[PDB]
This record gives sequence, structure tokens and C-alpha cells, in this order.
Amino acid sequence: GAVSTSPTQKQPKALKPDMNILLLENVNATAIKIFKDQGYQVEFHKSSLPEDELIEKIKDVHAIGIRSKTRLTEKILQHARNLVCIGCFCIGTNQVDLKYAASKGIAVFNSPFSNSRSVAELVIGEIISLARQLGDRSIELHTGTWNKVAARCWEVRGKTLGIIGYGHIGSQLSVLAEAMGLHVLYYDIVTIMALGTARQVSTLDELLNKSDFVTLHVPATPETEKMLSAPQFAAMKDGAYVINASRGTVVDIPSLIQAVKANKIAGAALDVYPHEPAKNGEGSFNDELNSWTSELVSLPNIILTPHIGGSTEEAQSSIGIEVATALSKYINEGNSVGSVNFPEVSLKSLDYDQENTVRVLYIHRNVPGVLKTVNDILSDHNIEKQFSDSHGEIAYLMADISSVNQSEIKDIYEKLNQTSAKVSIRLLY
Amino acid sequence: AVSTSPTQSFMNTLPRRVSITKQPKALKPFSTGDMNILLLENVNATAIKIFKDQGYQVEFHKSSLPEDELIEKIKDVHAIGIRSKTRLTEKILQHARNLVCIGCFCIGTNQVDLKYAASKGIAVFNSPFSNSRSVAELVIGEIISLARQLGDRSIELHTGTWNKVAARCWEVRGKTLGIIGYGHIGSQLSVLAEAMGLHVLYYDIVTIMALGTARQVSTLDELLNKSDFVTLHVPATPETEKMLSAPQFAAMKDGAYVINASRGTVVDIPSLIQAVKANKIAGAALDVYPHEPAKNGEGSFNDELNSWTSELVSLPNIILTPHIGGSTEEAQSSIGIEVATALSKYINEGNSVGSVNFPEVSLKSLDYDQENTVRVLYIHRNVPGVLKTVNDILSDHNIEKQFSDSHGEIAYLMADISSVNQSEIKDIYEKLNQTSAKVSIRLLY
Amino acid sequence: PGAVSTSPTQSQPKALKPFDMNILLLENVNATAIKIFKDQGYQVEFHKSSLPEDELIEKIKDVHAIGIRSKTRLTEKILQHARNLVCIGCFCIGTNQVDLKYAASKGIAVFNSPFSNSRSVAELVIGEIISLARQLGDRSIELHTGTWNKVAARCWEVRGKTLGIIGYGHIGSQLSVLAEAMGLHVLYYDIVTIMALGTARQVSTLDELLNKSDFVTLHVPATPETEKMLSAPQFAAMKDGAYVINASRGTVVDIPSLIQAVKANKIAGAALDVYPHEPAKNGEGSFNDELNSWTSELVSLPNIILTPHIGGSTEEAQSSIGIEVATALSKYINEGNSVGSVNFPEVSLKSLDYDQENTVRVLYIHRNVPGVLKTVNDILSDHNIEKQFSDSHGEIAYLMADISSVNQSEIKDIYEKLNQTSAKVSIRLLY
Amino acid sequence: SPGAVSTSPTQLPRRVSITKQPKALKPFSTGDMNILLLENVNATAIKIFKDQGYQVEFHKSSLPEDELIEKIKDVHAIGIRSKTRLTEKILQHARNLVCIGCFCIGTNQVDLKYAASKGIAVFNSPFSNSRSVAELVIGEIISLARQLGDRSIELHTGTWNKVAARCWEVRGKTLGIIGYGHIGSQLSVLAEAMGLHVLYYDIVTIMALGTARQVSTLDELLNKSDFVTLHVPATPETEKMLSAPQFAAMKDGAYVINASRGTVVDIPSLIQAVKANKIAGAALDVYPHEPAKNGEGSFNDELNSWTSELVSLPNIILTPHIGGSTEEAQSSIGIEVATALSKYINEGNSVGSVNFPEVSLKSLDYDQENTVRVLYIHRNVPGVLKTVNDILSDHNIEKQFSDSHGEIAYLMADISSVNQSEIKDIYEKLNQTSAKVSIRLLY
Ligand SMILES: NC(=O)c1ccc[n+]([C@@H]2O[C@H](COP(=O)([O-])OP(=O)(O)OC[C@H]3O[C@@H](n4cnc5c(N)ncnc54)[C@H](O)[C@@H]3O)[C@@H](O)[C@H]2O)c1
Ligand SMILES: NC(=O)c1ccc[n+]([C@@H]2O[C@H](COP(=O)([O-])OP(=O)(O)OC[C@H]3O[C@@H](n4cnc5c(N)ncnc54)[C@H](O)[C@@H]3O)[C@@H](O)[C@H]2O)c1
Ligand SMILES: NC(=O)c1ccc[n+]([C@@H]2O[C@H](COP(=O)([O-])OP(=O)(O)OC[C@H]3O[C@@H](n4cnc5c(N)ncnc54)[C@H](O)[C@@H]3O)[C@@H](O)[C@H]2O)c1
Ligand SMILES: NC(=O)c1ccc[n+]([C@@H]2O[C@H](COP(=O)([O-])OP(=O)(O)OC[C@H]3O[C@@H](n4cnc5c(N)ncnc54)[C@H](O)[C@@H]3O)[C@@H](O)[C@H]2O)c1
Ligand SMILES: O=C(O)C(=O)COP(=O)(O)O
Ligand SMILES: O=C(O)C(=O)COP(=O)(O)O
Ligand SMILES: O=C(O)C(=O)COP(=O)(O)O
Ligand SMILES: O=C(O)C(=O)COP(=O)(O)O
Repeated sequence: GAVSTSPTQKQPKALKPDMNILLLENVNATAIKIFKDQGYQVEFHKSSLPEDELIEKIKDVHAIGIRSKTRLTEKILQHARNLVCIGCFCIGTNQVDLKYAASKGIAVFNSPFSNSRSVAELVIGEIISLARQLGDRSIELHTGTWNKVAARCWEVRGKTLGIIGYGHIGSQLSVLAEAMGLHVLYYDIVTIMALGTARQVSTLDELLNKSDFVTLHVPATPETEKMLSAPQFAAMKDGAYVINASRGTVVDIPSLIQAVKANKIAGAALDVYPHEPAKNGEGSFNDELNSWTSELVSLPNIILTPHIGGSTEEAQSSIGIEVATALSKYINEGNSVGSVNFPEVSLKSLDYDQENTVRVLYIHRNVPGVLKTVNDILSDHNIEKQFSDSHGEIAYLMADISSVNQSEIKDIYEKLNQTSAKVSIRLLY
Repeated sequence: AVSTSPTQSFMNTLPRRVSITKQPKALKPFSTGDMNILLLENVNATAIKIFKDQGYQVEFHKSSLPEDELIEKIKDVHAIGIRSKTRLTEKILQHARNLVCIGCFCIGTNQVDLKYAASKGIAVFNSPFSNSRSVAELVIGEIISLARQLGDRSIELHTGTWNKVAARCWEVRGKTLGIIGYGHIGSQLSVLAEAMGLHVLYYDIVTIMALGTARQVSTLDELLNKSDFVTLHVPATPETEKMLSAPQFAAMKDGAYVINASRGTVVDIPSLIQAVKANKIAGAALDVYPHEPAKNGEGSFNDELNSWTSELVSLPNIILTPHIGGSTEEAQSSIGIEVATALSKYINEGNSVGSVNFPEVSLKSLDYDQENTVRVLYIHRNVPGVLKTVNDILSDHNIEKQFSDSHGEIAYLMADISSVNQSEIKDIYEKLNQTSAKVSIRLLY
Repeated sequence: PGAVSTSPTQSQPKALKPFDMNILLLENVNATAIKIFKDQGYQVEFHKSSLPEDELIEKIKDVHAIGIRSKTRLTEKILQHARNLVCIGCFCIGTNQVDLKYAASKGIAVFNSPFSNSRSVAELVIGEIISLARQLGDRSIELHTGTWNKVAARCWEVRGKTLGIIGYGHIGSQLSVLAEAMGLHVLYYDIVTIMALGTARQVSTLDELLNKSDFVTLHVPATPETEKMLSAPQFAAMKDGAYVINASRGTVVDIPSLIQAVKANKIAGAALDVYPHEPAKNGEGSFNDELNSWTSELVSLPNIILTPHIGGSTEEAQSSIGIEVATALSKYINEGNSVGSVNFPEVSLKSLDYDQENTVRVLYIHRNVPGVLKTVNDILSDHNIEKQFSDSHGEIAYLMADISSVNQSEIKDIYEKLNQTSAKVSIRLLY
Repeated sequence: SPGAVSTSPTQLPRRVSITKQPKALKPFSTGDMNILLLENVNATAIKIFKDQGYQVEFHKSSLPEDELIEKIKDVHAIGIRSKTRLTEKILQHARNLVCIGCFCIGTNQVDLKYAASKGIAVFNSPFSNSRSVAELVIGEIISLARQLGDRSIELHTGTWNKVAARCWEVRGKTLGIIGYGHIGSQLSVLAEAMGLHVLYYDIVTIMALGTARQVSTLDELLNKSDFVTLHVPATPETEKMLSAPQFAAMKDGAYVINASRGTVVDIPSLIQAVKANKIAGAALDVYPHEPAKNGEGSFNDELNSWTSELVSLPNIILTPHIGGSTEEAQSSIGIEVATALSKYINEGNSVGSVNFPEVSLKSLDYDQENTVRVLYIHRNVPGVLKTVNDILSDHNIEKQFSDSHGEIAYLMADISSVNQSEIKDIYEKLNQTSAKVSIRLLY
């Protein structure tokens, strides 16, 4: 061949609009501290509220923080007079009418990826635990039985981990798994840049053939529904292990149960199930919830967990920071980036030295001529910069205008409030 | 001024190579025929393969033998492989006519009368460090398990209870692991623990070069103050006996974790039990106890064995394991290789290096082209004039090289002598066998 | 004693066309740039050298985008004849060769490649450290003149030696990693407190660095503070037989002080890539006493490596400069993306899907005065504005707007109306 | 069942050594020890010897055969380098000489066979220069890659030639290491650190360091490498192993680096390849013929026919065999060898000796009072141990080791319960033995 070119590899201005924050479902303390440090008055609750007690409280509330339990429907959101934004201190947002919340000009924020590390660590733990049958050993000794067994108990070093879904969690797991001396194969429907010395594989069937531990880290889709069933378990190695901390639908439990009973699968660890209790309870996990529970809990070397993949102080702490920060930046700067129901819109902060500069936050219906109106109303002042984006029926305009005194604020606000397309207005000075 | 850098203390690397060595001479025993290996207590298959490939006739057993059936078998046996259960006392070893060496396919050797075995010229070998990785992995698993209360969660769901709890459940990342004893296991654990994102403090009675970004601490009390997880990897000594007790638990953080896969004596269980009940210790994992069953059994772990068992098993987030730290196919496999190899090299080359009861003695192999060269293996009483006698008896032949070392009352001489034909072997053997100091002789030709 | 606590928080798009494109490339811009432009259909004129102000003005009349380097000077004089010029590409760090203020006022966005050369300068310094440490230059020169001088005296392994990095920027920090990899201790002085990479240690005073370092290398910009910052007093503060490496700026080292220090056996060697005065062209006898009074004295000294500003002179560097800038121009021309521009408001919008038929992108550079958006948004009122962004850079400002439901008919109209506006500086419509 | 989960394939940090402080053994007779050091042995060696009480004579240069013979009469240990030739002629006058230290790689300057027959153990430092050669090559790779030498030479003659054409970042380039030994392997790590891919051809299969890949044929390495560097010994197989056919197998604009041996590269082939624009540059530290002393006009057509043609070429780095020419290298050579001699003199430890049986014994504790160490070099003939072990029969031999090296052999023995009285006796008896070549007693 021939030697050829190697491959290419100022303190900010504090904006003013008391602010009322209501937090439900035991939001982490980190969230509470962030809000209080900004002056906001914070109401905290360890549990949800009934539809009655809530409506009375959401009348005056400027920002509500919820989790998965509190359902915010059109019914309960219509009484929200001053509500600026909703914080989902969790992954899910189904508990909120996004479409409606949008139409009233309420921005919703969540924490999708705060639990990645917590699920990865759990899987390392579960790999070692299954490999050595810790659960069984500890249960035996607790009932007074001494069963010292080395047969088909393994060092994880030199074993192969099959990661189905190389996302946020799958990729973090990859690094840890290599660190613990595992070979890492991964099947994904998308071609993804491997971390460390991991190897992407063309077919799930190849992964199942060559892996000792198979773990799922995929979302819920028709493709993932019962994607691990009799045929897949038949394609896996004799005495291999199945780990599902992904979704309750992705594994066919009765197939797994047969495979385990047939001495084909040496053990498994499930964090998620097709049907799960709505609350913590004593007789919650039974044949009424899942027909096969009593059969499943009969099997040896099966680790069962009540959806604790992201159940850590770290996870809840960073969820508290991520979301509390998101709401704070939306309230203080109108920053709607990362919003799940809103146009994503932001502008560089203003310097302290930019005296007499107001920020216009104008959520409006996405129809022609609205900017014509607004920029006419602001024509008397120089627009340093502005940004407008649309999300279906709704749209959001941020504009920084210079040379406004206390006098002209009241005027500009009133004029914008009287506009045809207006859904909500805030002025930050 | 710009000066010579300090010379690298001992920071040189070893690129392992297929080393073109002059093919070595395969030595065979004299004055004997076929070799008899007896293996008890279900020694790994790797050991069996190694022995058969040497020509040895192998007798295998999944269990021990009674003192009766054993004495009958050890009469003819050239090498015995045992584990912890089979006790080889003066009583049963005195009947051992042909016994060359004992293999302890395990850490412990207490099950063997070493002093006596020595006096009869029997070399004992074991596998002290074959289980390091297996114990290290277990501890990573147990750290995560306790951190998240997996055991409890899985037990709840099995009894039908759904208890999703994040309160005082932790990511191990950013937490501190306190390693008491930075030996073979402690140091392997250090690397894994950093990989899992843990800070690693370690207290040891000896100053030790840290691996990765681990930090040695002056006092145990410092480690206990600053650690989230405390794990012991120390031998059994009067200094380690109940070294973690009420005062130590009192020095540890609120909601800290105690892991003992070291020795059954090193933790004061009733202090731990108090500490756990006092909400001081959030969880613990024990693999070892002051008293343990001798056999697997369903009623074995009870108040008769340890007064506090029924109280201990009453506590939440306590992982209990029946001494499985090294209970893996890998561990047993490499134990089989390490020890089987050790016995093979002792039987075939007289190599006694790594022996626990013997002088450690070896010589470089002989080349294939060194025809008519015999290796004299002469275990003898460690008294003056013995070498005078032996080297007199060999005087007719050139001694290429010899090595003699002493271990108290007993001593071992290896000697390579050149220009010996079948005729002179029988003579040299007989003369050496009739010597005053002789305890045992073998000639390899 | 304490409590177990929560750990600390962790440390197809639519191809838009203007409603032939002419690229002029001067000063031997890398081929990567040429290929990027041609693949987009643009007609490319290439030249290995600059043009004279006469031949240039004739060519820049029709040119849509010009790519230059440091030599070609684009003044008000030559830019005023630029009829169709959309953007300027500086395929190099410097932009002083361009009247930015003027280029801005005509609505011309200027782009450059500031950090494309980091790796190339870092590698050079590793090379020069080892070379000075062992006196390679001297040894090879001796043997070439027939002299055999096998010398180990005050020749060093770099392992266990200390590198003093003055200025811990893009280059300083890349150098830090390599230097540790080669077994060097890394001290660094900076005027700002900066997070160390690997196991490097920041030092409070330059004086401390100079006291404790074996090799001193500068990676600082040109400022009044850096001007001759290494002089007699600094060399006096350095270790006996220490080494000075300057691939930063020509002004930052006092050459005559260095020369005295070297002659006084205080500095064992040095490597300079940059000088107060440098030739404008490659030539024989270009580097002489006419250019720098001390050259003939400097080139008289042993263990001094001199290089003609080659810090970033590698196929890699030129290649990635070609990609970075050609890409920048392409995205500005094709999408109006002005992010990373040195003279312009930084403005961009997410690309439009292939499925977004009948959507036009309005690129409206205008004077930064009140009422302009009022006018523009009035003129566009007949169509829904999906999204728009306007930012200002002093006297000038830039508005990007995506409008939906426009047929060939209405484009011509909207263009004309916007072109007739009071504040207009330049308009393009992407359809 | 595609397969089954099976046993994974079967595969301590440094600690303050808690051993019973060892007994410092002193020679019987040898009242004061005489060390002679020639050819400017590093100061580290001098310090080691003086700190042990030895009287040290130092010289920056060699001695003439006359001045030397007069000095080697009384000398207990001599330290030399490559220049001082120790022949049968000059060694026969050596009355008290215990050991020779070669503070360098080569030992050809010493009659080993003869030195052996007189019972003189010779030691050297074979691998003390590994790091220094590895660093040089990294430097030379970057220098060739960027043409530093040329650039600096141009500017010195007043020429400003700013060139990026066929000048490279080393990152993403391939280094071909011919010979993955001590130097080759250290170079591998550094080269990866500098972002280079590392192929290596060796005649022996060797465990790769980092992410380096061993290659089956030299021809493969030459095809795929951007920089080729040799780190091989001098053998008939290596003689002119890189010639026209090899350069023809290399990439257009590739680079050749030889800091191995002067015989391994065919210079006139390289010169043609360079002139044919096939090789973009090269760096040679070694040549078929080299001056014996530093001098002006030493490197000329009289020494190598092609010099004047070679020095005419662009981007060729030439060095006068400086691969190991660093203060570090000389320092660690001084330590390695001085230590070796000290341990041989103090403990009879002959491990690492080039002409001797390699023999050693664990040190004796301070608590082992009245234990003498017998060092008995003797002719390798039957009945010698019979004699020695007879002579020592009155005492318990704790341990002894005897090994043979052709005609000569070496016995170390630790004997217990000897008082000053019995030492003089045992020494005399052993000195009068038929096979004796030399005896020392350490108490
Ligand atoms: N157990 C818990 O408490 C817990 C906590 C957090 C997240 N999770 C869930 O675990 C899953 C993984 O989360 P994440 O953030 O890593 O997800 P992600 O969206 O970041 O990554 C998922 C990956 O799976 C791949 N994928 C999708 N469908 C696939 C298919 N049919 N076959 C193969 N690969 C497919 C995608 O390409 C993607 O790379 C999600 O369902 C997530 O909500 C569980
Ligand atoms: N649970 C199991 O099945 C299992 C398996 C193998 C080993 N072990 C046991 O675990 C322990 C560790 O094994 P290893 O092979 O790593 O041991 P080791 O000898 O390698 O390590 C012991 C370390 O502890 C240090 N030490 C000694 N006394 C100490 C004290 N009082 N306080 C603090 N440090 C002290 C030593 O200096 C050394 O660093 C041993 O007791 C071993 O028998 C248990
Ligand atoms: N020789 C070449 O061919 C070549 C090529 C590219 C860049 N460079 C030049 O090298 C220099 C470093 O490049 P970079 O991209 O890393 O720069 P950079 O802007 O990333 O970093 C400069 C650093 O120097 C610090 N600094 C400024 N003034 C200082 C002072 N008086 N004392 C100490 N520290 C001070 C700054 O705080 C900053 O951390 C620049 O001048 C650059 O133009 C040279
Ligand atoms: N320039 C200097 O001042 C200097 C300094 C030290 C060493 N050296 C020389 O450089 C070489 C490197 O020394 P080292 O200590 O690394 O040597 P080494 O013995 O550690 O390694 C040499 C390697 O070459 C391999 N080899 C042997 N013959 C071969 C062949 N024909 N083809 C391919 N591989 C072959 C061997 O298998 C071995 O891996 C030696 O010749 C040494 O004398 C030069
Ligand atoms: O964080 C998640 O995964 C959820 O959406 C569950 O909601 P929660 O925080 O448990 O109320
Ligand atoms: O398990 C080990 O390795 C031991 O040290 C003792 O156990 P065993 O005798 O093999 O049951
Ligand atoms: O700024 C740079 O990158 C330079 O080296 C000077 O300009 P150039 O690219 O060489 O024309
Ligand atoms: O390469 C070598 O080390 C040599 O043999 C040269 O000997 P020296 O140390 O230069 O006297």
C-alpha cells in the first residue's frame, strides 16, 4: 500500500415575576432545598392527596411536583389558576393529561434516565448472586440447613454477558460487566458504538447461543413483547441465566418456568412482571395478579424483586435535582428544554449589567399573524434576541427587549394579555 | 539542577513467551513398577486427568473412607489426595509402606500429622490461594445485595409480599469499602471495588503497596470511621480473634455494613447482633462461624452449634452462607491443577518447592541428550557426616549438580550423577538404602 | 462518628436549495474541503497560492463562498466588489487577514478552525522533549559532517523528569496526558485555576514551576501579560541544565535573554517554532539578521531546535481543518447555521424532515434597530411561522424563520417584499 | 443446546519484607578489599563499593597493558566497560581477583573460558538500556513523521521551509516491531500511549502487551506498517534481514528505524529505496563499522563506503550508537553490576554470571552465630564432593549447593557450630585439595 492520512477523530441577572411549590409522593429533600434556596414557599407531603383536598390546594399553586400515583386529569387541572409548570419526579408522565396541560400553557418535566446506574449495579449483583446461588444458600441457613455446594457455581470472570438493548442502562452495565471480567456481547435493532471492548452481534439468536447471562434493557414495544420465549430459551446454553429489569411484558414467564423446570435455565432474576400491585401490600403478589406466581416461587435460584431497579437514595436524589432544577430554570428563565408536552425554547441568560431589560414569555395558539401582533406591541423597544417554536396546536415565544422602566412593564403586559392568540404571559424583569 | 531520575524500584514488566528450551529428559522411578494414586473427597477431574497422563493408576472416591477401609488401601498407595475431612494421623500413616507424597486439595493441612509425615519422608502439598477470585466476587455481590436488600426483597415476594423500598438503599458508587487485610483476596477485591466505583481504604498490620487509587490507613479505628462497608480478609491469630466487637461497631458509621468471609473467630457475633438490633449496622454477610457442621445436613445450623443462631436468623438484611467463599467450579478446577501438578513434579523430578512440611528443593531439568544420568532423591536425618557417606557412595560418577536443604530434624538431597548403566543403578540404590541416616531413597533414570 | 449518606451527584432531512454555486479556494486548502464542496454540486475553483489584489477582485465578483488562509488579506477595498459572497472560510486559526466589522455590515459570515492543531503541537513537543533530552539534532548534525560524538553526559530518559506546562488550554492539557504516558511529572501554571487531567498538579506562581521543572513549554495566547514573560529573571529562576520549548507565540520569549542563558550554560537546550518576525513566504535566506537581529547568534548555539512554525503542519491537522470549515460553510449556505462564526450572531434551527413539503426558510440579516421584526413578521403574516430565531451582534442582527404552506408563486413575492425593507442588510430564501 | 455454561479457562502487591534481619558475612583473610574501576563507571557503583568498606580506585579512561598488570596484582574486583580487553596475558598476573564487572552489555573484551579456569566470575548488565532505546525510538518516530531534523537544519542555514506535505501525526499510524524483547515490548506500551497501532513479528510466539498483535510473517508486518523498527540480536538469520526485497514489500513513504545491530540492515539497499522515493525517512543508531573512539572525520567512506552518499539524503537521522547513552542507563548499570559483585563477594551469589555456574543460598539470620559459608570453586571431576563433605564431616551441613559449568564447578555450603579455631583448619585442608581452583570462607 502507501502511508496515508490517519483517520480524523459575567454573574447573571436575577429575574422577578411569593412563589408557591406543592410537592406530593415524598419527593427527595434535594428538590425541597433547591426550591427554598430560591425563596419559593414549599408545601411537602409524603403521600398523594384525594381529588377533594388537592383541588383546594392547586388553586394558589405556581408549580406542582408529583410522581406516578397522583393523576392530574383535565378535571383537577382546570381549577389550576396560577400553575406555571408540573414536575414528574419519575420516568412516567401518563399520570398527567399532557395535551390539556399544554393547551392551558403548563409545561411538564420528568427524569427519564436518572435510574441507569441503579439498574446496572442491581444486574452485577444479580449476576454474581445467580452464579453462586446466594439467595438459596442464605434461605437454607436461615431455615437451619447447611448446604455447601460448588457444583455449577461459577466465577463471573471469563463468562459471557448478553446485553439485549445497549441504551443508557445497557451501556453502563457493559463497562461494569467488563470491569468484573465478563465478555460483553450485545444485540440491538440499531447499530451502536461499543464501549470498552464490547462486541455488537447481528442476530439475537447468536447472542443467546454464545452468552452465559442474558439481560434485557429494552423499552415496551410490539417487537419486545414476549421476545424471550420457548424458542429463545431453546437457543440459549444449557445452565444459562435470564435477567429482566426492563419491562413486565418482554419475558414469557410460563416459558421461563418450563425452561427452569427442564434444567435448561440454571436461574433467573425478575424485577418486572406483566401485572404488578398498585401499592405495597402483604398478599399483593399472588395467583390473582399473575396465574403462575405460586408455580414461579416454587423454583430454585429465581431472584424476584418488586420493581426496585431504580429504588436507591442516589436515584431519588438526582431525580430531585434534575427536575427541581428544570422547573426553577423554566420559572426563572422560561427555559422549556427537556419538556415532554411543550416547545423546547431557551436563551442565553442576561448579564447583571443589562439594566432595564425585560424577558417576554408568551405561550400562544400556533396560528398565523401572532408574531406580527407581538412584535408590533414591542416595536417601541429594541429586541436583542427572540425565539419562537411550535408543538402542534401550541407555541412558545421568548423575547429579550431593552430600555424598559417600571412604568412601561405594566403597559406591555396588559397589551399582550388582551391579544387574540394568548394562552399565557409572564414578564421577567 | 536537572539530575538523574530515581531508578525504577522494581517496576519491570514480564512479556511471557513460548521459550524454545532443549526438550527435557522424562525420568522414571527405579526399584518399583506402576504408580498408585488414591483420591478422596471428590477431587476435581483436572487432577484425575493430570495423574492418568503420567501413567499413574488412579483410584477415585466422592467421599472419605472409614479408618478401617483406608488403612487397607494406603498400604500399596504411592500418593494420596485428600481434602479437609480425611484425617491422616500417625495411627493410619504408620501402615503407609510406599507413600511418596500427600496432596491437600484445599487450604488446610491440620487434617495431616505433618511432623510425623516428615519423619517418614512424606512431602505434603496444598493450595493456599486458589480461592482468592471466588471470595472477591462473592464480596462484590454481597456489597450490592446488602446495599439494595436483595435477599429481603426476594424473600418478601416469595411469601407474596410486595415491598418496593428505596429508603437507606444505595448505589455502591461513591461509597467507601474498608478492607481489613490487603492480602491475596483483599487486593483482588480492591481492584473490583474501584471498578464498581467504590473508594477503597485498607488497614493492614504490614505496610503494603496500594493497587489502583486505594489508600492504606494507620489505624483500624480510622477505617471503621470513614467506611460504609467493612470486610475482613485476615488469617486466624490471637490479634484477629473477635477483633470486630462492640467498640469497633461503635466506631463504625450509622447504617454501615459488616462482611466476614475470612475466619469464624474474627467477628464477635453477639456484638454484631446487638449493633444490628440497635439500628447501628444496616446489614451483614457471614460465610464463616466459630462452629460449623462437618457434613451437609438440614438441622446442622442451630443453637446447639452456635448459641445465638436462632437470634441471628431473626434479623433483617443479614446474608448467611455455609462457607462457600471458594465454592466454584473455577476454584476446585485450579486447586486440582495446582496440587496434581505439585505431586507430579515431586514424583517425577523430586521438586519439593511449595511443600508445607518438607525442605524446599529442586534442580533444573536434564536435557534429552544427557543419556545415562540418574537423579538421586535422598531424604535423611539432619546430622553430620551424611553427605560424606552419600558423596563417597557416588564417588565413581561425576556429580553434575546437587542440592541439600534441612527442615529441623529431616533433610533432603537431590543429586544429578552422569555415566551410570542399568548395572550400577541397582548397586548405588542398595548402598544408599543401607546408610545409617536414610529415611527414604528414590532413583530417577 | 458519622452516618452512611446519599453519594454526591455524579461529576432523512430535507435538502434545501437557494431560491450554480461558486466556491473559490486559495493558499492550497486541503483536498477534504474540495471533496465536501463538489459532493454538494458546488463549482470549485482551486489555487495552491494566493492571488494579487487585481486578479482577485475580478474573480470575487461571481464567488458565493471564498476559502482563504493567513496570507490572502480581505479588506473593505476588495470585499466591496463581492456581489454574491455569502460566507468566508478561514482554513486556519487567524482571522486578522479579514475586515470582520466590514464583512459583518455587508452580511458576510466568517468561519475559522481555532483548535484543529492541538494534537499536532502536543506530539511535536513530546518529540522535542526527547530530542533535547538526548541531543538528537546535534548528534545527527555531527555524523553528517563526519564527527562521531557518543555522549551520555547530561543526556536523560524523560521518565521521572518534570514538565512545566505554562498555559493549560486545549494544547497544554493534551500535552499533559501524553507527557504522563511518557512517564513525566506534569506541573502547570495558569492565571486561572483549572481542573487537572490525569495526575497533573497546578502551581500558584510561575516562579515555583520554573524552580521544580526540567522542561518548560509555553501554550499561552498573545497578550501584554505574555509578551517576553520568559526573560533573564525567569531563566535565572529555572534549574541548571533545564530546557525551554515555545510552540505558542513569537512574542512570549525574550530570545536575547534565552541566548545569554544558553551561553551561560544555564539552559541545556531549547526548541522554538515561533519568532517575533517570520517570513511571509517559504524561501532560502528568509531567516536572517534582517528579519531578527539575533538569528546568526541564535543558530550558533548547541542543542537548539528551530522550526518554521510547523506546530500544526501535518496532513491530519490540514485535513480536519478542511472538514471543520468546509462543513461550517456548507451548513451556513444550506441551513443558514451561523454557530461558531467569529463576526456574526450565532443562530441555527433543527433541520426540516423530507415530509415537510412547501416549507421555506427565511434568512434575514438586518440592522439591529427597533421595529424590524414587526415589519418582517407582518410581511410573513399570510403563512404560519413554525419556529424562528433572531439574535444581535452589536450593529447587525440575524433572523432565521421556517414558514409553512408556500408554493413557487408566493416565494418570488415574499423575497421581493423582504428585499425592499428599510433595515435589510441581506436576504436568502431556502426552498 | 447450542452449548453449555462451563468452567472458565484457569489463569499480590509489594509488602515490607518481615524477615529476621540477615547476618553480614565477612571474608576470612582478605583483610581489606581492593576495587579497580576503569572507563568512567557511573558514581552509583563507586558509592555502593565504598559504603561496604572496600578501597576503590577510579579512572575515567582505560589503562595500557603495562600500567594495568601492575595494578591487577593486588585487585580483588575489577570493573571495566567495552574498551579494556582482559586477555589470558593480563589475567594470569591477577593474584587476588574474585570477580570482573562488565558495566555494559558486551563481555567479548574478557577471556571468559580462562577467567573461569582461574575461578573468576564475570558479571554484566544486559537489559539496563531498554527504556533509553524505547524513548529514542518514540522521539525518532515523531522526528521522521514531522521531518524535525531537516526543518531545523534548513533554518540554521537561513532557509524557511514550512511543509505539511507527507508530515504526519503518529496517532492512527502503525508501528512494526521486529523483535518483541525487553526493548521491543517497552516500545510497544509507549507507542500505544502515543496512539500508534503495534504489529510485531518475532521467531518466537510472545504474549502481547496492551492491545498489540503478533503477526505470522515479516512480509505481513512490512506490508501493513508505517514505521518499521528492529529490536533483534545479531545472528546469521538477522544479518542484512532488511534488504531490497523487504523495502520493496514495505508501504510507499514508510520509515525504517534501526537501533538494534549494525549488520541487520543493508544500508546501500536502504539508500536506493530512499533515493527511489520508496522510504520517506530512516534513523540509524548502529552501522556495520563504527569508530572505536570519539573523533572528528571518524564517520567517512574509509569506515563505510556509502557514508558520503547516506549523509546526502533527506530525512535520515544518524546517531553514534547512543541508544543507551543516558545518565539513567549508566546509573542503573552502576547499581545492577556493583550490587552483583557485592553479593558475589559478600554471599558468593553467582546468579547472573556469564562464565560461571549460577549458585546461591538464602542469607543466614543474625541469630545464626557460629555458621561459616564455604565457597569452593573446583575442577568438575568425580570424587571432589566426597573429599569436601569428608573434610566438613565434623560439622552439620545446614544446606549446600554445587553446580558445574563445563570444566569448572562451584560448591556453596553453610556449616554450623564452628569457632575462630576450626575456620583456619577447614580453610587449610580445603586449600590443599587436588581439585581446588579457589576457596573463600565467609563468617
Ligand atoms: N427496572 C427499573 O426500575 C427501571 C428503571 C429505569 C429504566 N428501566 C427501563 O429499562 C429499559 C431500558 O432503559 P434505558 O434508559 O436503557 O432505555 P433506552 O431507550 O436508553 O435504550 C433501549 C435500547 O433498546 C434498543 N431496542 C429497542 N427495541 C429493541 C428490540 N426489539 N430488540 C433489541 N433492541 C431493542 C434500543 O435501540 C435502545 O438502544 C426501559 O424500558 C426503561 O424504562 C427500568
Ligand atoms: N471464606 C472462604 O471460603 C475462604 C477462602 C479462602 C480464604 N479464606 C480466608 O480469608 C483470609 C484471607 O485469605 P488470603 O489468602 O487473602 O490471606 P493472606 O495471607 O493473603 O492475607 C492476610 C492479610 O491480612 C494481614 N493481617 C494479618 N493479621 C492482621 C491483623 N490482625 N489485622 C489486620 N491485617 C492483618 C496480613 O498482613 C495480610 O496482608 C484467610 O484467613 C483465609 O484463610 C476464606
Ligand atoms: N505553533 C503553532 O503552529 C500553533 C498551532 C496552534 C496553536 N498555537 C498557539 O498555541 C497557544 C496555545 O493554544 P491553545 O489552543 O491550547 O490555547 P488556549 O486558548 O486553549 O489556552 C491558553 C491558556 O493560557 C492561559 N493563560 C493566558 N495568559 C496566561 C499567562 N500570562 N500566564 C499563564 N497562563 C496564561 C489561559 O488561561 C488558558 O488556559 C495559542 O497561542 C495558539 O494560538 C500554535
Ligand atoms: N543501540 C543501543 O545502544 C542498544 C542498546 C541495547 C540493546 N541494543 C540491541 O538491540 C537489540 C534489542 O535488545 P533486547 O534486550 O531487546 O533483546 P532481547 O533478547 O530482550 O529481545 C530480542 C528479540 O528478538 C527476537 N528475535 C531473535 N532473532 C530474531 C529474528 N531473526 N527475527 C525476529 N525476531 C527475532 C527474540 O525472540 C526476542 O524477542 C539487541 O540486539 C541489543 O543488543 C542496542
Ligand atoms: O421512576 C420510575 O420509574 C416511575 O415512574 C415510578 O414512579 P415512582 O417514583 O415510584 O412514584
Ligand atoms: O474449600 C477449600 O478450599 C478449603 O480450604 C477446605 O474445604 P474442603 O476441604 O475442600 O471441603
Ligand atoms: O493559523 C494557522 O493555522 C497558520 O499556521 C497560519 O496560517 P496558514 O494556515 O499556514 O496559512
Ligand atoms: O552497547 C553497549 O552497552 C556496549 O557494549 C558498549 O560498551 P560501553 O558501555 O559503551 O563501553
